[PDB]
Amino acid sequence: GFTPPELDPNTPSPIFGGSTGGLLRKAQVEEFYVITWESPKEQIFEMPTGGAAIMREGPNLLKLARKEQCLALGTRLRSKYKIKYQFYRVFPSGEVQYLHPKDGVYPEKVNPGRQGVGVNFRSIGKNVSPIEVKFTGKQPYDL
Amino acid sequence: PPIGPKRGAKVKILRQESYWYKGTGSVVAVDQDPNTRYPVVVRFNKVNYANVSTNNYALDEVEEVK
Amino acid sequence: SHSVKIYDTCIGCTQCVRACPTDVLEMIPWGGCKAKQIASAPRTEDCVGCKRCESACPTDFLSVRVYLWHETTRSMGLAY
Amino acid sequence: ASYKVKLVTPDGTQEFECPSDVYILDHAEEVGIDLPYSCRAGSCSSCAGKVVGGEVDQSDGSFLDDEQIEAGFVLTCVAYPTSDVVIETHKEEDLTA
Ligand code: SF4
Ligand code: SF4
Ligand code: FES
Repeated sequence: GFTPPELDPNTPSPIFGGSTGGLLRKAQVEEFYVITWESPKEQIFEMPTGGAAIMREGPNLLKLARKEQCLALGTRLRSKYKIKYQFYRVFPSGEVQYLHPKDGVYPEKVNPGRQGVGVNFRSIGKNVSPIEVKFTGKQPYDL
Repeated sequence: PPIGPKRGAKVKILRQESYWYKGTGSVVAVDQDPNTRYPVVVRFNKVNYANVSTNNYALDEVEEVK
Repeated sequence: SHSVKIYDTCIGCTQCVRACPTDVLEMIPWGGCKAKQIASAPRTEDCVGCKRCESACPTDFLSVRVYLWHETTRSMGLAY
Repeated sequence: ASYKVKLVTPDGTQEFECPSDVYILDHAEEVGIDLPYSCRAGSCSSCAGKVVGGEVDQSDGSFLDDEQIEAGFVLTCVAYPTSDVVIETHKEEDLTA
């Protein structure tokens, strides 16, 4: 059921000159993210933190500090270029976590191996009044 | 025998969370296939706050007016 | 982590999933609409709470709803 | 007025007559050649399609690229057929790219 790829380190990184927008202490002690893609050739692209970088021909591996950074870069890579990307979350333990795309398909296309999380079977006008849930820790939309 | 009001009828909205609630609109299509919980398609004369002029409704949220 | 809920008035247009900047939402199969599609929110521990999804939903009233809740590092959008 | 419409479709290609003051979708709804829609409000890409000839009124169309209306794609549910047209159906993803 779609084994996810592995993180292959020794994957090179783009040609950057350095910038004051990169990783900080949070990446040392809490978490950071890593994106990888393909790049048929060497080309220039706008870093999601600073100026411009040159992606190398072949696999590319970037380390960023937020999931939103990875996803904005991936959206830019996927529409303006025709490139496939995946990104991961790395902990200070040395533990990787394949993040996106989760089950191999992009979430805007319906895949038959997905369950429903957070679905209520009624309209939004049919939530109870708050007086119905007072003094018990649930919320009216919890149901 | 089909379901629901006729095509191009004049119906009154009863869904109070609707922008056009207690107003009227005109039916344009009633999905006959069951398993759909909101078959009636109603087009309105004014747009709501999201700049939209048509919405789906259930059979009992719609009441025929004359 | 904020809360995101999907209601059964959804017409399965997918516009909300295309808009999420943190990949919270997803399409799953269904049987209650012409699209046989419905949105789900499996990854709400990454939701920044921008309501970019709600601006995209066309139903009246909304079919996706975001309830802001307890704040964390990921929810606040902190890079440090 | 009521120009003839042509829609290529995996089911084939069929024609139906229908006045210029109408949206294409309800008119393919009349005669009964089924087409894919979600919104009926011009705010998604399920009713997307492109044209073979003529061109279709896209005044009340929105949520489109400042180009999607200059290189072929059209949403069938908010579109007025100004001419005897010849159009495509089931065209969301080659529009979705
Ligand atoms: S509020 Fe923003 S981050 Fe949260 S689910 Fe909606 S679009 Fe995604
Ligand atoms: S935008 Fe609204 S109707 Fe469309 S898929 Fe998302 S929740 Fe459903
Ligand atoms: S249904 Fe999506 S545009 Fe008409």
